[PDB]
Amino acid sequence: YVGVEPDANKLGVIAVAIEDSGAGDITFTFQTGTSSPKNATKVITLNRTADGVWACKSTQDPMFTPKGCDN
Amino acid sequence: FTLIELMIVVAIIGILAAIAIPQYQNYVARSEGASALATINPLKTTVEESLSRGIAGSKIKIGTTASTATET
Repeated sequence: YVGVEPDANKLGVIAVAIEDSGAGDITFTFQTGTSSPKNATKVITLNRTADGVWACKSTQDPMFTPKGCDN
Repeated sequence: FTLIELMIVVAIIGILAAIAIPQYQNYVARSEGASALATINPLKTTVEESLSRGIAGSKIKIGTTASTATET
């Protein structure tokens, strides 16, 4: 267990879904009512392939997307 | 009482009148506009802060009701 609650960050919940093959993603979905309207219902995904390659994908606006995460 | 006494009084009454009264409604209108702007200006802070904290725009109302965690 990662040691934190899904709602530890009030901005949104965190979901960890890793398959047995090693492929999976870690998502942070901003929740309406606790996040700014621009970032509401947006997802930041840390996708991991079965080969162990980590990539960051974000559905936010390109201006608001943090560095190192593709949009 | 003499007629010269009363005529001097009448003349001074006329002189004390005729004092030009300048326009004054412009001052009142400008003060009203300034008061309205100063009244609604701080409401920008409330709306921006509530939107920053995630409160829905439809939940930002006007009134003295105690604001909750979801309503402002």
